[PDB]
Amino acid sequence: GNAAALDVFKFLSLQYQGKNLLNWLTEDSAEALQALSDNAEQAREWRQAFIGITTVKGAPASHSLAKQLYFPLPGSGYHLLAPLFPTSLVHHVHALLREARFGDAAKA
RNA sequence: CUAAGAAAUUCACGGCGGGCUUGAUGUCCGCGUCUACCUGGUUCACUGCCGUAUAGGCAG
Repeated sequence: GNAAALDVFKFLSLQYQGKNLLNWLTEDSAEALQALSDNAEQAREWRQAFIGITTVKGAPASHSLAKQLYFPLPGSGYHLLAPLFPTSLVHHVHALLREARFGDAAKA
């Protein structure tokens, strides 16, 4: 996003990822009436942000500086392959640091 | 039909003054190297044999 992605990201991250349901399959799993149970007519005008908080745009696109390539199919024409940069895999391999290069158990 | 396809790093400059590395020392002691072979393979142009053109007396 922009340079304003430090606070709202940590605010949005914790509620969806990290729930604590492991113990029971029967007890306190059939609950649906433990809400606040308020009225629906009182908050009509200024609660306009329930639906637009998630829905970003789609439109699958590439760019003219985006590294596109042709790959020959067996006995046939081509598929145009547009590779992307793996952020998560480079981040996982950036745990080349603490366990291997100059973490504590390695330098010991 | 290629992580495709593109690209000017550049200008200038004082490294420098001085200096005690010393002193001493047991390398010794022993020893069986042997047998055989063809350089009879192409391993520098050493003063006294009348003329490239197809031509002329080599008791080397």
